[PDB]
Amino acid sequence: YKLVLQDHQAFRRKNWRYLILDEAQNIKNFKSQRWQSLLNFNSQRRLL
DNA sequence: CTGGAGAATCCCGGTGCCGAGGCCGCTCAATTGGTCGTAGACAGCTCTAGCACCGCTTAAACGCACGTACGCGCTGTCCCCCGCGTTTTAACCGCCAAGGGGATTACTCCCTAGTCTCCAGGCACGTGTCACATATATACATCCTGT
Repeated sequence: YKLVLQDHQAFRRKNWRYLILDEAQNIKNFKSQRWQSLLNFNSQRRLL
């Protein structure tokens, strides 16, 4: 997260098949800049 | 002066993010219509500067000549910033309480301030002198001359 948060420009425009997030508690709230950064990530399937 | 690498740009096509534009709906602020004292414009009148000289005086600008001193280039070499790689660190998070701190809106109200008088005293103007600058008698005062 300390990385994808600010490099989302390169990852957002990608055709991910499975999106996996370990320790999803970092996305506990939608006011933390990660929930937003990771929300619109183009992916087919999502796993928390 | 080329190669020969080697990074750096930099085309160029791609793709969502989000500001730019547009549309809707009221509010308010510019228009309309009309009345009403000024602003200032314009037509004189005055007389103050502004301009235009002219002469005499001489400071000053000026050209020249003539060094010296400062300017520029050169040189040497020697410090202190540049380039770049590593360790450090501060700047971003995210967290976890529970509520206010303060611009913003609004309504009475009421002191303060405009407006508009009439005055009269205090400050622009005319005039009286006094401090500094100016130009001239003067009582000796230094060469010149009869003697």
